[PDB]
Amino acid sequence: TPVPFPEGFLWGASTAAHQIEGNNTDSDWWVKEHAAGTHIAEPSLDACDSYHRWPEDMDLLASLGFTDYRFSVEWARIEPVEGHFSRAQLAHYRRMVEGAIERGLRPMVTLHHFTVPQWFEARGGWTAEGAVELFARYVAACAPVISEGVSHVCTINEPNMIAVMAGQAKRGDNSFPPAGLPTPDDETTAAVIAAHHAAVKEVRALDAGIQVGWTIANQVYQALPGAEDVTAAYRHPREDVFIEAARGDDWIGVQSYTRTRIGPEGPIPAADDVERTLTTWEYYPTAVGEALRHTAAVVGDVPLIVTENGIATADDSRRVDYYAGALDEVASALADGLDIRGYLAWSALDNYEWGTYKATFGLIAIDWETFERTPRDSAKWLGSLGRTRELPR
Amino acid sequence: TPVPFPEGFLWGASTAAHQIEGNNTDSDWWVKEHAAGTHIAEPSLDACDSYHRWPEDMDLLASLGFTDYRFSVEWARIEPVEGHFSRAQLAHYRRMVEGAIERGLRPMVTLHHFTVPQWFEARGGWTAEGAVELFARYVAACAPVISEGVSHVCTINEPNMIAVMAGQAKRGDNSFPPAGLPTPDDETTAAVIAAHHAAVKEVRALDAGIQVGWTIANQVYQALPGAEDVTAAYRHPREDVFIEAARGDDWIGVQSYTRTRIGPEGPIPAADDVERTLTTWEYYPTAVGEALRHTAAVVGDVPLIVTENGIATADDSRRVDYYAGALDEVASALADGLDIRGYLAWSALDNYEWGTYKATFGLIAIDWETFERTPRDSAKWLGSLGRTRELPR
Amino acid sequence: KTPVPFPEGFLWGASTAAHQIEGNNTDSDWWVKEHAAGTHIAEPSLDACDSYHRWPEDMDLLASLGFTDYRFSVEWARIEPVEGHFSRAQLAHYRRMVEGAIERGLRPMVTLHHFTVPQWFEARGGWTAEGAVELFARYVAACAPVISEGVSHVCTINEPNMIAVMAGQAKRGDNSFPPAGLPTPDDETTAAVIAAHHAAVKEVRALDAGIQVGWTIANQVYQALPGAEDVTAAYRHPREDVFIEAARGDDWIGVQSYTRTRIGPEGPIPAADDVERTLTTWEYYPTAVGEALRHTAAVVGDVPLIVTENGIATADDSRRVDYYAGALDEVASALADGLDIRGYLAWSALDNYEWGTYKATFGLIAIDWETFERTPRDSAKWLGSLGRTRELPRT
Amino acid sequence: TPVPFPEGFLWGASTAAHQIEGNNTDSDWWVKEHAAGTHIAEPSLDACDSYHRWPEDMDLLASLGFTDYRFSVEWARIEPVEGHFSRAQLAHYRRMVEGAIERGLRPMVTLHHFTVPQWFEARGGWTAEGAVELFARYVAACAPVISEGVSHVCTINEPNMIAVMAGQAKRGDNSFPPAGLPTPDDETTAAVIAAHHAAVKEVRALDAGIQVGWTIANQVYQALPGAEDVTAAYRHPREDVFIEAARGDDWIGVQSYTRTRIGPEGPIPAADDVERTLTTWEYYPTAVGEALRHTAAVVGDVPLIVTENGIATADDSRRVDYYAGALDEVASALADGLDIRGYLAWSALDNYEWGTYKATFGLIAIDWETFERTPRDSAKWLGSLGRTRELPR
Repeated sequence: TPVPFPEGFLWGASTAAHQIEGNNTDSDWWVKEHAAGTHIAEPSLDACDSYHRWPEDMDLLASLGFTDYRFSVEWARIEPVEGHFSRAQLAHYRRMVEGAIERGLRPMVTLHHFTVPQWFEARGGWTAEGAVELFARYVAACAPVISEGVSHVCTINEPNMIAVMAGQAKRGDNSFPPAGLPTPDDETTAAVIAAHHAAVKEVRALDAGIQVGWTIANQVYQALPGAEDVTAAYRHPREDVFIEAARGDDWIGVQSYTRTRIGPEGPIPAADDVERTLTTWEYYPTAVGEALRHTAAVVGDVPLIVTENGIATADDSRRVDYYAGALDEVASALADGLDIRGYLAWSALDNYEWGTYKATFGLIAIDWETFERTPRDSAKWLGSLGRTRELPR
Repeated sequence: TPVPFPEGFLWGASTAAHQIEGNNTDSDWWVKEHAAGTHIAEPSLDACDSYHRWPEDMDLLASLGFTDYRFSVEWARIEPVEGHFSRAQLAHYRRMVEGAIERGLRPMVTLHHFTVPQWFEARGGWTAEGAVELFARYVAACAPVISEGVSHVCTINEPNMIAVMAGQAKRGDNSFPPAGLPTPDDETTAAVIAAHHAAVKEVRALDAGIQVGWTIANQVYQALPGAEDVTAAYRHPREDVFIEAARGDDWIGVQSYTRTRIGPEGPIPAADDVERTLTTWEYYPTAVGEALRHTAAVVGDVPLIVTENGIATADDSRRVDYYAGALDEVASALADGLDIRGYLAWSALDNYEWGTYKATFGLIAIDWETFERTPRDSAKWLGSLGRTRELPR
Repeated sequence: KTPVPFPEGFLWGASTAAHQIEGNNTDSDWWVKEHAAGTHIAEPSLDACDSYHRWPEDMDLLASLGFTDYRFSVEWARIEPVEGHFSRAQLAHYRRMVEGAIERGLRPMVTLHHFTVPQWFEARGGWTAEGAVELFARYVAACAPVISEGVSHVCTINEPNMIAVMAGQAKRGDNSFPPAGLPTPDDETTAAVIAAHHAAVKEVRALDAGIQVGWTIANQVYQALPGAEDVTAAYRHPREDVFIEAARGDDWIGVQSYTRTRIGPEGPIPAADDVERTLTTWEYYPTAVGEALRHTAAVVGDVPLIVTENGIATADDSRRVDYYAGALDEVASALADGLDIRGYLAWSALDNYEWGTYKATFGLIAIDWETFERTPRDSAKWLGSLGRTRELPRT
Repeated sequence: TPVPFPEGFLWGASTAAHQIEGNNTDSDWWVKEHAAGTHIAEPSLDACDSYHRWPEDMDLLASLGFTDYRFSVEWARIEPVEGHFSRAQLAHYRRMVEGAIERGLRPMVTLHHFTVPQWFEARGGWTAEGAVELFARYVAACAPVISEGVSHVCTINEPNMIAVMAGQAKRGDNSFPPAGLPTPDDETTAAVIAAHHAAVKEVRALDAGIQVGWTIANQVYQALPGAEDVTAAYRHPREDVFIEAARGDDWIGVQSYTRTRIGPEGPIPAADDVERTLTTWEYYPTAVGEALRHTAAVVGDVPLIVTENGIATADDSRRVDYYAGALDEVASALADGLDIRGYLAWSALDNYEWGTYKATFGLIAIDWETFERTPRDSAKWLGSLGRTRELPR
């Protein structure tokens, strides 16, 4: 019962600058990774050295059959000191865009994927006076990167996760609960939404036909029989508000991995009678189905794109299983008339999982010493669908 | 008239790692003890070798009839070099906890007892940038030793004494005034309070029903006529600020030994003819009464536990006398309605009295050559009360 | 069981607030709200009791009845009617109140702020606006000529918990109110008023006049049903205890109690439909102030307690007498149990503007709104006589 | 009576930029003057418009007979945004120096007189990281102003008063004590001392033979019989520590107005009957005598200069009486053999007395609407002593 690709359907994989590039030394995370008494288990250092080796990254994706590549461009590099924009680094990321096209890949550009200039953190971050303007200026500075060749732009990746973390930080909490998300910070929530809209305007004003939106950390919260009031009140600040703020955008990004069931007390963890991943989440291939359908409901008309979807595992056979279940759900969604314009697996490479390298999400394996890529069986199969243009069940 | 133990009343004795374990060679005190021009009379060296012979200590306490044992776990061993946590040492302290439970002792764990890793000192200590974050990280790292079987946790022992000592260090005074305490350092005070809160957050984050607070060096300052105001002023930075900061904790530790009279001109030395202990302090069995009662007034409803209380003497009969007066005051407070939930004698063993072995506080005598334990009559009496569950008068 | 004598120097009197009695407080936020397009405020304040002119009569009557103390407030809206333009005229007016209280044998307790703010202070964004704390501290400093001499007790901010609770409603734009309990307090306003209070305490103590400073709490007497005490304490903490906690280094603290509210697992439980009520819709509960005093003492430590407000809205002064009889029994009980209580002040001396209505009559002294005639009720004459007796009766 | 001037003795008057220039709109004080809830009674606004009218100031000082003029150079103007030095404002202050020289006045230049750039305040002020370097760079930037024609430079005016006020600002105390000064902030103390030493280095590095030092707010603290120790303890953090730091300097400035008696309970207000000035201080002409002598004792052989000395009155008659007492003390100090190299009256002009224009200190009266100068009788007498060169008694 298999579903063809819609015309021009995005098909590829996704990375983030800090997680693959290496030597991202003017970021907030580079400081946090080496700061006194950091809980960050291991520092980022060289990651995959995609700063040098993105040509190979792209060659490999194109070779495999993928037609699209979602990558981030780093503010910390472009504005390493407040108000001193690097034309060098702008040209660097411009060549990434050109190089994608040159290699038969459509480049989707994320402008912000968590990390910030250290000076931006030191000011007071998203919450400080002027933060929206500073981000708006960064986005305008990226004009030469994105003015020609890019069809889709993400402004801010997972603003809901920024807000949740902004909550932890303001409370001095260092641990994230068994199930569910820390109570988001309302002031951060407002800030990123304003920054987002500011950015959308700056992108649209280039008059380049760019489709601009942002991406959601979809949690797939599930109400137990009589906990809908709780499930709803728990979900809105942590996801829906961010979907609501996107109702005017050209597209919206769906990012899905697992689920979390809510009962009368609140979110409930999985039991030991449920298989886990290397991130300790529940193995749940069909998460992207509910993430999509729920996103459509809130967002309305706006086209949907799965910008992240995958699994942390050492067993690639099990990864293939996850994607078969996920692509089955994407197929079912399209059939039921959801307007979904692409699919991008997380991740193209094994990468820095924000503190550890043991959680391997990659379609492509990385030797951390040599920086040699090695495509897994998963990558060859998903790649081939780029040519087959048909989702299995 | 004798007072029954409340249900679940703690009854046992107390030790600190540096004072009993021996070969704590990565602590700041080990370095101090052997540094050029050290004023420390005796080094700790092997102490009681409780690093090896904690099963012996515990077999004795249980056998005597005590149901509780407060001991400390040593940061200097757990993190002997910055950022390098020893799983071996974490397992060592876990087995201590498992060992107490096996032998029918409820373990109360101190996470910090004066000593620090030498690297933490060399860095600049408690007032250095990152100190709080370093401590909270240490505390988080102790998760596997305390997350099961431990009902009480002390974050920081006698922070007031750390702040007082930090004042001496800062001024470069190796002396000590004839009565009272040196002026506390304000910056250290802030630091250890911040560290405590941070640590309490981490221990509660384990979600293991752990009752956490810290312990106070109660000075029992007594205002003579004319000095009601001077005592309040003298006392506040030396004692009360630390009690105030505990007002949101699950319990608070009362630690009492002697008293200091205060006149209009400040603290008065104990009179020439008073009976003294081997620490040169005044003999005063009823100290703990005023300590409990003062702590209750300031802390409010937070449950009180006597975590240290005893006497340095070679005359065990006088120790029996000291404890007779102490337990009378404890019984008296319980009868007056104070919420006291434990009594822990200092010390289970004769131990390194921070520069000398001559000041013998032990319920159990230690041959420094052979490491033989010998329970004193005091221990036979006190321990039996764990069975009778009655405080005499 | 046995009557309890007043501690020496025990405050015995009644309380008012400037906006509720003075009339023509036309530069306050409340004057504007009372006359604003689409206002939900039932009736405006207008002339109220005209105590702006007739405070000499108010004070004469209180001294005549036997009371020894009078708590009134001093109005920021008048003192600073335009930002940074301090009225020496209005400072003199309020100084004449203080002096005049002493000349009539009353000890004046002064409230510096009682809910109402200058309109411009609302206009610039209120308590959570940048500079709000600095504005308040400057106003307190400007009141020095009022409280320099003759004043032993000063209240900085009346019921800061209520300001904080009401801030939540304005934020969320609810003109409504729950059947029981209070709206979730605004955290931002909470921190602002706490900061404002400490800065205010500093300014008053800086006068070096030996003034006893503090503030007053809207005590709610939240009683946990035998079910869940954890829900109660969690509910109570931001609505009450945090403000008491913040007063632990003050010279005194005011207890302001009227009724009780029961709490179950779900939340605050409204009083049953067959239980006795007052004109504010509250449950009749004479003994609230007993629990209010006790919970405050437990939290605030050794800070002295003053009941700065205690009363009932009713048209039946006989029932007012029964309320106070129950209340005075509890104050008596608390003193015998050894709580450090240094005063008792009833709400209110006069019938007054109950923040939107003149119907809810709390007064010991009745007011004719047209003539401004004062008529002491029997409650006033009874309570007043204890000022000479110096002794609390029992039930 | 009359005593001759030493050779090359400074004889003039003193001003500070914020106090006379007007429109000093990038200073901390300008923001403070108009901030919400500012306790500053009236704002500075135009002051004496000495920004435009310093030629007239200097013309009058000259024609009156004075031979020296101490004025300040303003950091807020010279670096109105961090890192952006105004050549225009540097050229402005160069012309003041050259203006003094044309008119036969020897300029003493004060590099800092309380006011800072607003950005320096927003940054965290004197205790913030990098404060010393920021100040040192400013002093270096002042080189073209002072590298020629200037014999005496003052780095920082009254650093004790800076430390004292930082004490207030740290605590949130808006009210001065009835007598004495509030507890100085020890971090500010250390920062200003360090910034001073850096500045001295920068100024001597010009190798233009500049005599460089700083000025002290002399309190003339006086021991009541038996309170000579409480006085000592009170005085050291408030004054002496700053004199102790100037022992390597080329000169030190004595700034004296009144005295404060200290008894066993600390400083006490002057009596209710004793004469006062318009600043509320006790009328005390001889203050400068004790300030000189105390300063000489603590500082050593460093030459002294009276950089400020005056009275706030509406009665110039009384100003004359004040200076007769003061100059008598100065001559008594000389004949006792103190190394005194100058006398500079405060102030040349009526000026902004840090929150009020009522407190008239000037030798020359100022109309605040027309900016008319009018030399008072005090000005004519004092000025004439620059010609005769006899210190009266």
